[PDB]
Amino acid sequence: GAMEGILDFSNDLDIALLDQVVSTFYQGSGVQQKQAQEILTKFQDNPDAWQKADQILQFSTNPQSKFIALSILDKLITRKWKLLPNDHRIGIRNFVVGMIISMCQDDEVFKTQKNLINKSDLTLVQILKQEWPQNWPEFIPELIGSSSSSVNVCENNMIVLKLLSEEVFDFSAEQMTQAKALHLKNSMSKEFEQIFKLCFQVLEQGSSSSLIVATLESLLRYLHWIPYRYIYETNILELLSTKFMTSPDTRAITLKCLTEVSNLKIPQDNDLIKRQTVLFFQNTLQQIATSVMPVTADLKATYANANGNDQSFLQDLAMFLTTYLARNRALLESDESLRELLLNAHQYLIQLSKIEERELFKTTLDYWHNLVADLFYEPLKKHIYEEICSQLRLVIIENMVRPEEVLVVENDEGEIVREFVKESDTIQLYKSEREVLVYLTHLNVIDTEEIMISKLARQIDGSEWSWHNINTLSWAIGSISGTMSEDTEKRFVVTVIKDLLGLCEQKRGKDNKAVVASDIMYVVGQYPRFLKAHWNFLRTVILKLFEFMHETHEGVQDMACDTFIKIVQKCKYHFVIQQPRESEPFIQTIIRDIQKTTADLQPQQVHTFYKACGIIISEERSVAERNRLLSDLMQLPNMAWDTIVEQSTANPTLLLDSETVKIIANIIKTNVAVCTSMGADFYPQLGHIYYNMLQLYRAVSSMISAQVAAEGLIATKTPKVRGLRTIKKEILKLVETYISKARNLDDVVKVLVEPLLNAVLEDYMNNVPDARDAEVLNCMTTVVEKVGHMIPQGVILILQSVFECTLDMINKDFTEYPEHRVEFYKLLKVINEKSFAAFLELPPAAFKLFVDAICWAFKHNNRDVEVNGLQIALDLVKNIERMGNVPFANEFHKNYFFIFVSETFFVLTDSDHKSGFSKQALLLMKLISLVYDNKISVPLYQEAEVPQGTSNQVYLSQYLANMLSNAFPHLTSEQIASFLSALTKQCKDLVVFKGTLRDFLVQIKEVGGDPTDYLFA
Amino acid sequence: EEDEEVLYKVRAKLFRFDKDAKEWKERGTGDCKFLKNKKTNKVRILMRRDKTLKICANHIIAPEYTLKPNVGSDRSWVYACTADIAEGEAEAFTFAIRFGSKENADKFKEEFEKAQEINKK
Amino acid sequence: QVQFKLVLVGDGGTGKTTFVKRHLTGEFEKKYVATLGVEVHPLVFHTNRGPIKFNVWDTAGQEKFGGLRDGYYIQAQCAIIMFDVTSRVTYKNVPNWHRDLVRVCENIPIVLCGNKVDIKDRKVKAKSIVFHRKKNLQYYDISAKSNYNFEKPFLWLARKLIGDPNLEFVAMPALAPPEVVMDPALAAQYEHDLEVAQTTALPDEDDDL
Ligand SMILES: *[C@H](CC(=O)O)[C@H](C)[C@@H](O)/C=C/C(=C\[C@H](C)C/C=C/C(C)=C/[C@@H](C)C(=O)[C@@H](C)[C@H](O)[C@@H](C)C/C(C)=C/C(=O)O)CC
Ligand SMILES: Nc1nc2c(ncn2[C@@H]2O[C@H](COP(=O)(O)OP(=O)(O)NP(=O)(O)O)[C@@H](O)[C@H]2O)c(=O)[nH]1
Ligand SMILES: [Cl-]
Ligand SMILES: [Cl-]
Ligand SMILES: [Cl-]
Ligand SMILES: [Cl-]
Ligand SMILES: [Mg+2]
Repeated sequence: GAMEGILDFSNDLDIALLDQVVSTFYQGSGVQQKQAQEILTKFQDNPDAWQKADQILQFSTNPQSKFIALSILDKLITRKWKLLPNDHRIGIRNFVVGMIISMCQDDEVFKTQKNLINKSDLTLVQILKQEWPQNWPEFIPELIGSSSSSVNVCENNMIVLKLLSEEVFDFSAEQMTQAKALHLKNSMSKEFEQIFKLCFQVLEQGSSSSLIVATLESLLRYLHWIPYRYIYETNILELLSTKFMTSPDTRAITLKCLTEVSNLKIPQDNDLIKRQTVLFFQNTLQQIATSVMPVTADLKATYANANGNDQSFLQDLAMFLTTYLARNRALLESDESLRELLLNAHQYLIQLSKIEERELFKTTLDYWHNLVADLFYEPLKKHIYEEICSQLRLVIIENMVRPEEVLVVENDEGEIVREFVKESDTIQLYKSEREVLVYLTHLNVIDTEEIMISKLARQIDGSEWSWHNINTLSWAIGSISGTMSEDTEKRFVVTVIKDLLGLCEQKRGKDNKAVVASDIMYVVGQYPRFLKAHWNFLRTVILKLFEFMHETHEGVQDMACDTFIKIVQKCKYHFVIQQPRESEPFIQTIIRDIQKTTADLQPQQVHTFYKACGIIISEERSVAERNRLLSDLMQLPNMAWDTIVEQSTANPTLLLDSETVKIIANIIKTNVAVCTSMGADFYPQLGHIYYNMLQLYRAVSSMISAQVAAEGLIATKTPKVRGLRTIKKEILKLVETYISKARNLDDVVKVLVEPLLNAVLEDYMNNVPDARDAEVLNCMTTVVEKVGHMIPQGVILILQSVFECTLDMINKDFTEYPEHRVEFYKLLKVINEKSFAAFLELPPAAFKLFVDAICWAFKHNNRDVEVNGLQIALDLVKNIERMGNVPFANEFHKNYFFIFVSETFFVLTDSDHKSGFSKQALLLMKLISLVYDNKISVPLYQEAEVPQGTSNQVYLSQYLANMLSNAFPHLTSEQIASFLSALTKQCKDLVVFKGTLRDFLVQIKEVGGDPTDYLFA
Repeated sequence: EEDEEVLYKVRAKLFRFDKDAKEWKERGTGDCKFLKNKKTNKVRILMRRDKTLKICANHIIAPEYTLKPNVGSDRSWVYACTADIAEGEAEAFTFAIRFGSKENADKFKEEFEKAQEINKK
Repeated sequence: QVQFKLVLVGDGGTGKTTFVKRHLTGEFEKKYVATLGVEVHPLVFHTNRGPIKFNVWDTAGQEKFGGLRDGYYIQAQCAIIMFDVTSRVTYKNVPNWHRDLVRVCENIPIVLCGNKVDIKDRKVKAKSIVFHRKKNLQYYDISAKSNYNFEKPFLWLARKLIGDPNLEFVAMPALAPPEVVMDPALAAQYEHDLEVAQTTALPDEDDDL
């Protein structure tokens, strides 16, 4: 209402009203705040709004108002600066400088308005990016002079130089042209001598000042780029590593500077520099020990307490120590006078590694890995660190995270339960811990064993018993598999198991039993080498796992199945052969009793179990025996199947039964499971069910269609219809799985393909959109991938059946039918790669849709689609080029060459497709190079459009200049011309070409971009 | 909740029907508990979100309520609730509650109806 | 009351608004409706140290919908930086968001969040995620969809702002609910309203639950 008034500019700006609106937005709530927000955004966005900027800065009694005023200028400076008349530029500079000077002189404003002053500085720095130093040569000298006049101004200058260094060196790559970035870096470089001088003097004439802190803040930025001599040839390392370490308000920033120093480009063979690098570390460690905490201090406890800035400091210390040592520890390793330092630093790291903070722990673990990996290889180094490593072994063993395989966890009520979900975020952490622990074991296998065995004893006797302690220990024991000799491993593992069993014998109740079960399972699963040598033991282990498959505790049960397959993946050979003193291969035993064993399992566990059997059976290389085993394995699912097939054939109604649908689905899934592990070997079992299975696919398809007709689209949501579709989907999955692994491609084509296409294509094409399975598309991709070359008429059939109907599902927006969308483009891609002829056969109208489809894919933000769209495009171009000077190639170029060029430019230049930049650039380069290399045999221009002689090169430039000129009317002709010259010349050098593109993207975001920037080389 | 007996507990996911939009929206995942007040003998549904422990359902299992099936699910019930106080002020919702299994859905219904009888007395 | 300004920043489509909504109402918004400038929401948590109120300033990640941009950060007392682990560019831009944030808010606790870990094809590897170390940001893998670690950013921030590392979320007491009888009049409409509900399919019928 009243609020909106400020948007009317024909009226003079009521500043008071502005402040009300601003305060409403910042301190208000609900509807009022919301309306103010919209208002303020509109005000800000108004392109004249900057003209009100001085008025606001002068008269507002509200800092957020002026902040917003500054955001308005910032927008103007960064985007429209060079469009402004010269006097508005002078005037803007002047009132920005003046406001800064003015705010720095009044100590109250200086003290309590930091946000507004920081904004002002940043705004100033934006002006410097535009105007400095070419149109503002004296700014650095005058900043240096002004500094000595006032403590407030001097400090604020440090803020300004920090911001400038940031904008020039840290954040220029994305935001400036290559030429302008170089100009500014060069400019800063040429005058840094004097900048440093000021920085050093200030640092020498103060101890614990906001000015000192500010100066050091700026120094942290400079260290990213300054020459090393400024650091090593002045007294600055001494000051940083002593004086600035002692006061806590300077200590934080100094330690970060010192970390950065530990990364300077530094001569390798200079003994004096080496000494300086030792000295600052030595100084720094000394200040820690005497000013902060001794090496013995409980950092775990300190961090946990979280006083003041303790967490941050400890974090920054870890970062300093790990950084320095990773680069420099060798400087400390040979000289005995430096041994204590080296070990003390590492002792701090040991204490740091005890802290309970996962992210911090990963930082130190990275360091430990760097250390141990080096000690594993570098001669004569490991003995130095023997005591550190010994402590580290303890730390890692006591902080082992739960492996992904250990499926039981303790809930908030002290109960051992199955996990609700995967601990997805501890996967990389476990791998990291294992890696380090594995190296430590190699480094001293006696120490590692003694530690684990003795920890185990303190579990047995009760002294240290607890779920946590037994767990972390068990996990560690399992994680070192492969580090010991078979012999040591033998004894080791024997002891561990005896002890874990004895331990289980002692404990009672379901929770205890679950825990010890999970730990035993994890350990045995981790030592296949042992299992392979101990048949009796192995057999007994598997039988116990089978017992667990009847467990009422679900976590244990589930873990038993996973453990079973994990063991089988490694030891299958010992299940397929007949072992001494055994009357049959164990696989025979497993199969004979399969109904009993899996009786209490959930269906997917049953499938896993069948998958494991498949692994074993595939070990049998005698074809007769293997097929017989496969037959025996599939006895139950095949007998269920046979009976079902009779019923379906008799009448389609019985399939209607929900129970029957579930039975069928589980039969197919079982087949999928076994096919997954047996691959090529699965063929005879596939052949048993195949014809009836495709018949069933049809019958079930009719049911779905009938249900939709009778109940509406909503039928697709029903349990019944989802169950019927599951059948279809599993059938598709089974065929896909087999075909993806098939070794006899002739049989695929001669036996499998024709009935499959006949069964699936028309059904897909002739269903309503919501009833079409995306899996059909996925199945067809594999079919084309594997036998595409052998079935040209088949590929044509696939296109005909799925192309236009699928495109029409996905071409109204970017979101609907996400699965179809993804699978559609994967199918198009493989077809384009393997059976391009199929696209040649398309009627010209359908070929146009194909080109539309490809460009449509470009415009997706979805990476799965976008990436494929760009690849198809590149591949297509290649396919065309390959045809040579023939009419189809010529027509293609005449029709589509410029469509591809402009579409590629569109997604390059719209800021909404940044993820695809690389592949976009590759495509654009290919397209341009086709013309540059005269690889297009016909004029790209229609006659009389241009003179007859005219080259495609000239015409391409002309088309592009015109395109860009209309699409970006704020560019000058010379910018466009210069851009195109550069781009076309660089069409053979992808890295340069890409840089020229990025420069263009910078320039289109502002006015008055320098055309000579495209000359950068 | 110290003045209450836990009759039934089951892990669940609760939806509320947005009518203006034509969609179900999740309200919470967690333990759905049936709680009998030791003083009044009244039986309520109380359900809290995992981790934040925020109340996502709090209402008497009124004798008038009827658990109806949802068209999409064999493991869910839908019913109209006239006075849920989870958010604060007493408020009417159309609720849907889905379970890990059909067994759980069937068990819930049974217990719900037993509770309704207790609530009648 | 004990309330804190929280600013939530990061690239478009990273899951910022969905994340907040999840906490606000429990719902999972499947649709992507770009935030226009900023959306301010009150969010209360119950803790063993009493209630803590966040005023969550859920900002626009798309440049073209950016509105006041860094103007939103003024006097923020904490922040969450969001990226999408299935989109590398979103991680690449993390330093940019951080930069603009800390220029305005010099000393606040900040959580870095890698969202959408529910999605199988992860692009930003766990090992790659190190930007937070030198900047003293807390990091969590999260999913607004699966609720993986969804409470962690707020729990950590609450600990840091209240200054108590042993702070926990606690169960709010649950008032006796009323004894209401459905009134004669609306009983007719309740049948219509219920009907629409029964015949509208519940979402994600394939989830565990
Ligand atoms: C609790 C039991 C209890 O209530 O006390 C636990 C959780 C158990 O239920 C779980 C046990 C599991 C596996 C066991 C390790 C399987 C048993 C194997 C076994 C007894 C094998 C025999 C044949 C041996 O070889 C025995 C005699 C031998 O001493 C073994 C243990 C050591 C070896 C191999 C010595 C050698 O020299 O070869 C859950 C999977
Ligand atoms: N798979 C998955 N999708 C998610 C997750 N979180 C959000 N999304 C989805 O990602 C899309 C974008 O979410 P939204 O919250 O709008 O993102 P935003 O960061 O607020 N975008 P903007 O900055 O433009 O306002 C939505 O479709 C949403 O459903 C997640 O954890 N997993
Ligand atoms: Cl301000
Ligand atoms: Cl020098
Ligand atoms: Cl083997
Ligand atoms: Cl010009
Ligand atoms: Mg949003």
